[PDB]
Amino acid sequence: GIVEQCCTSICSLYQLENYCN
Amino acid sequence: GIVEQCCTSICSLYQLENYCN
Amino acid sequence: FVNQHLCGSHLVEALYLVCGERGFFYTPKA
Amino acid sequence: FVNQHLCGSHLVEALYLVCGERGFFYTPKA
Repeated sequence: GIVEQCCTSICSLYQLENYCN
Repeated sequence: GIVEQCCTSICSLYQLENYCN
Repeated sequence: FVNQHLCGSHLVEALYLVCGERGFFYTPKA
Repeated sequence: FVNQHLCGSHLVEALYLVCGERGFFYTPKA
């Protein structure tokens, strides 16, 4: 989930945009 | 939508919780 | 604190605080 | 500014800034 990918480890733009509508 | 209900007019807890998962 | 005009990042912050570990969705257009 | 550890309200703020008028969903558990 987003916390594991962006909080616990380093985030990326690719990952964040996966959560845009 | 949420902007019309909470930004353009006064928000409420009822409305906000409608957008919780 | 939710009974006021909440816009932009202020609205997103209120959702964050109110919804907590449930999370939320933010859809300004639809 | 997105290539770092983003937690809690900081993560939500980044989603807000990156997704813009598209909006986003924030699901910390799932």
